[PDB]
Amino acid sequence: TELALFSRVNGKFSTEFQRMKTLQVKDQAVTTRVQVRNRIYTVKTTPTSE
Amino acid sequence: LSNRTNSRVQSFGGVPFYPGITLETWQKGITNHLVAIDRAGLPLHFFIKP
Ligand SMILES: *[C@@H]1O[C@H](CO)[C@@H](O)[C@H](O)[C@H]1NC(C)=O
Repeated sequence: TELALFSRVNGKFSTEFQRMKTLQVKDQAVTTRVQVRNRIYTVKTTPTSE
Repeated sequence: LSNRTNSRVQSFGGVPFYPGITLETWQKGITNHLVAIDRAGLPLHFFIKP
């Protein structure tokens, strides 16, 4: 704002506002599953066992 | 972001499988670990013969 009256009385009025805002959200979800199954032999009793 | 990996290995015969194995190593490892991949037979009464 500027105001000059009678070419003698001067006035100035300068205002400024600034608002900055920042947001960040970061999600990670890692899920690992390992499953090993070895079956080597099948052992059975002989039918003639005692 | 979304990653989804599924690995499934199924082995019959040969060295116990592990993920980092090469088919070369596996193929050279069946030298003693051989299993029955197919079989044919006869009914039981067919062998009860005079
Ligand atoms: C997993 O996600 C990455 C990014 O983090 C991507 O480059 C890749 O292609 C995806 N798949 C595998 C098997 O890594």
